[PDB]
Amino acid sequence: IGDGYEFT
Amino acid sequence: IGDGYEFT
Amino acid sequence: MAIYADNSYSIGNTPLVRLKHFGHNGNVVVKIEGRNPSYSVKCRIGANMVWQAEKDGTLTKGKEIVEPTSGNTGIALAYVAAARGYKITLTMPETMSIERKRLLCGLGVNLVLTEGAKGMKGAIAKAEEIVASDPSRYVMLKQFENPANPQIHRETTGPEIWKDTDGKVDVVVAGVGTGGSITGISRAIKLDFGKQITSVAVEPVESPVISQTLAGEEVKPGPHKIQGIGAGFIPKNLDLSIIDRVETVDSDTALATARRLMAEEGILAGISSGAAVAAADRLAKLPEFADKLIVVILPSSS
Amino acid sequence: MAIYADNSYSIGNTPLVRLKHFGHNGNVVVKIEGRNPSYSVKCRIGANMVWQAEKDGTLTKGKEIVEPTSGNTGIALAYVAAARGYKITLTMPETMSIERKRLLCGLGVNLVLTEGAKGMKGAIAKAEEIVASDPSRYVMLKQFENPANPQIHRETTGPEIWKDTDGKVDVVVAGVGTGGSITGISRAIKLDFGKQITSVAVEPVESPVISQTLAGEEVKPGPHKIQGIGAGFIPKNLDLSIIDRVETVDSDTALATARRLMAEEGILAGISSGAAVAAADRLAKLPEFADKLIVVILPSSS
Repeated sequence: IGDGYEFT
Repeated sequence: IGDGYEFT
Repeated sequence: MAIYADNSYSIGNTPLVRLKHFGHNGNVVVKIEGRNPSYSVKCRIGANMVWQAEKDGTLTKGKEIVEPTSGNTGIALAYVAAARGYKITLTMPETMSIERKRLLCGLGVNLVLTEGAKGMKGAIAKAEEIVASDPSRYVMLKQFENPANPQIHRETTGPEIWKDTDGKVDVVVAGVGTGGSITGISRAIKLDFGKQITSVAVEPVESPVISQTLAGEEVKPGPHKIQGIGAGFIPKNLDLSIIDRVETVDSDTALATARRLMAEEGILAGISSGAAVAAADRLAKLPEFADKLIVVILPSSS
Repeated sequence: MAIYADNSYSIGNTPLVRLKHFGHNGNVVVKIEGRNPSYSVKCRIGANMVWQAEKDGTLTKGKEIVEPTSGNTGIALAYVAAARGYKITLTMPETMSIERKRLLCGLGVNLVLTEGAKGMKGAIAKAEEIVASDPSRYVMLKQFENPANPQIHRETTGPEIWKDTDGKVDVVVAGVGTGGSITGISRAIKLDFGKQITSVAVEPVESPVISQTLAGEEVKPGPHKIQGIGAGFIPKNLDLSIIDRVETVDSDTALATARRLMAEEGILAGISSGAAVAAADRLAKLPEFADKLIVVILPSSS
């Protein structure tokens, strides 16, 4: 992904 | 190299 | 003559390396997807989604690629778009790394940055708006659901693993982002070569949506630090039916493991690589997996 | 079974890609040394210098590697040292990139940073001091003069090129830093396979010490921006005898060319890659080289 709906 | 005796 | 017509064709044939400070007597082997154009696994799906759009006529000279991606997919599409001569627009939050913005700009991307408060939803929304404004002009490849994603894994990634291990691979561990890697790999090894390996999905303990779903519990996503994985939903490109086991890993351990790969194994892998190895190591140290060859996807480089 | 015992063995087998916006009808092909452990050509000499020191008994369990390197050699040695379980000290000026310091620290290097005003001379000096303080403990691999440098190029890099082109390679263009690449490659193709190709060294117009020497002029080095090349001297690992031609390239053009590789070819190469291509393009557009297959080393990634 890189970010689906999360991350950092 | 990265620098022998030059660069930047 | 082994020359590639363009950089898109040069994907894959990534190496297997044995870990010396993980697992039991070298039962843990890593597949270094860092050794690829654009320095990640996403090079494969970037190449194949474009190739497929070309074959089926959805992508022609003149039409533009649009995709919402905060991560390596954007980089992959940028490289391929440059290699094959397409314009490309990428949407993501203003809240990105300046290095990624600059490298993406360097690669010839028309960058469209959406509100950081609105997150990836804002970036999907905007991408959808852009395509909607001129449907004849713009094509969204839709990485989360496009079958050309797991297909490339079934055609290349998996067969590489089969070949490299003389079919002795017993377990494949892979973090899930789009789900394409685990999907395609599992389909190749189990369906095409016909070996009943154990397919292990990895996801953050912070956002264990696969685990919660399979347990019949309420799905409760959360933020985490392991880039590439933990979408907060089950992607259409994740084939639940081929998943044998789901391991959760925490951000800190994934990070510690990534650092250990570097310092102890001399391998430059990203945090999600750390996650994959942490999970593999856990299983590798169960007697039940002591005599199993465990292959771990390292999705990207540091 | 195609599994590597450690990350050091995984060097090379880098791809050839045809350029579409350089040369004449695809007579220019690039060898992407970015597709390597540690993201550069130096992975090869890093591996082989260590391997050789092991075979000849200069490097054993307990002894430490020391080397002065401002560039990719340090990164390469760090990776291999981690992969093979050696301590390593690297010396360079305090005037380095924080990313390199951090990545080198991440890799387990004992970093020793010398005065920036004193430059690389200060870093050689300090490295020499450290070895002198305990000669039984420390081993300097000496990248500029160690034969294991060009040897690895003669054994791997060159044969890969021969193989990939069915021996149809006519010209090899490579920037000179240590000189090992051009040396080893040329020796393989000309001596071992016996084809009389044209070996083209590239160096900065800002510091054209090879050109000046061959012209019988006074050697007049200068600073430049193309990292990896232009030492300001002729290295012992540069075999003048196999060099057919020397092309000079300026910093700005090398940089513009690197950017064009990215934006037009979808190839992520460093400034020295730009230099190599700029030089190759020049020759590729002379009628005399119109029907020659030109192979260009892209030493590193962006």
